Amino acid sequence: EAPNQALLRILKETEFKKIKVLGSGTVYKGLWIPEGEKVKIPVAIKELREATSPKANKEILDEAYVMASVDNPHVCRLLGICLTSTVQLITQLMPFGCLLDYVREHKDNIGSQYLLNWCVQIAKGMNYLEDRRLVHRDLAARNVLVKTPQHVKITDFGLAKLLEYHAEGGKVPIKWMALESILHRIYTHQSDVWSYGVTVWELMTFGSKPYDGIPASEISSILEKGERLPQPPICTIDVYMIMVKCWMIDADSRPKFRELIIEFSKMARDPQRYLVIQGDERMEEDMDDVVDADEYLIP
Ligand SMILES: */C=C\C(=O)Nc1ccccn1
Repeated sequence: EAPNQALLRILKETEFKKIKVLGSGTVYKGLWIPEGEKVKIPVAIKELREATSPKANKEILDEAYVMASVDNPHVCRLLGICLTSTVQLITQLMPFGCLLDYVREHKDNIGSQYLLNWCVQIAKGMNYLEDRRLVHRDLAARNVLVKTPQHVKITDFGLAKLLEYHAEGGKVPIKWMALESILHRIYTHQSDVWSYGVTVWELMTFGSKPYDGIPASEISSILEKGERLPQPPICTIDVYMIMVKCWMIDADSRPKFRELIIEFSKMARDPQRYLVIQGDERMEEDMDDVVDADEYLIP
């Protein structure tokens, strides 16, 4: 194995203004102003529910380890941590929130070019995690964030593992998981391919809930019997046949992210041929030195 020469950047609490809450685990939107640099970087800041929980701190630093270890345009990178009473994670602000909330809010304005372009960008992000021997284990629309409508990134490395992997319980999302994941707590790049299939299905159904109202104890059995999620209305058989390939029992019979990139990107060249949508053709404070995390490099 190669050595992980990732830099973990420690930040002074004075270097960022929390600006607003985004969630409650609690998450703030903020500005980061690196020491005498004359730039302001919109950031997301996360800290613990209870400061002095040793179990909680092990968790967030594991998240930090992984996020420090990734540099790809379709993956969230750690900017730094702050070692206050409550440890603060600092990442790139994704202003438009999670892609699940986004498809739901904007279903009447989302066209095929966007949907297929997302499918590609997620396939690229996941393919990069695979290059880096990394297994996400919690890929879902809820865990893909929207920097712009044209640009999404994979997030929430809370469950992510460097290198099969054999786990041991914990509240885990059954409806996104490969069969071999539910049965034998096995996880691979190919089990992430399954979750990718469910993620694409989330998008193509404009955020609808998989196996809606079916309790998760049943799921194992249903999939054994041969059942899968339905063809979404907008989906040509071309797009749906791709999703179905992600839900094969033989993990190695499933497609590879590098292939999914290729297949979705061919379809993105002629989007109205692959996704049929009603009327598809139709579809900040006083801060001067602001710069997106993506243009802010340090050696
Ligand atoms: C891409 C880093 C990231 O996860 N940012 C983030 C998280 C939550 C809300 C907004 N932005």
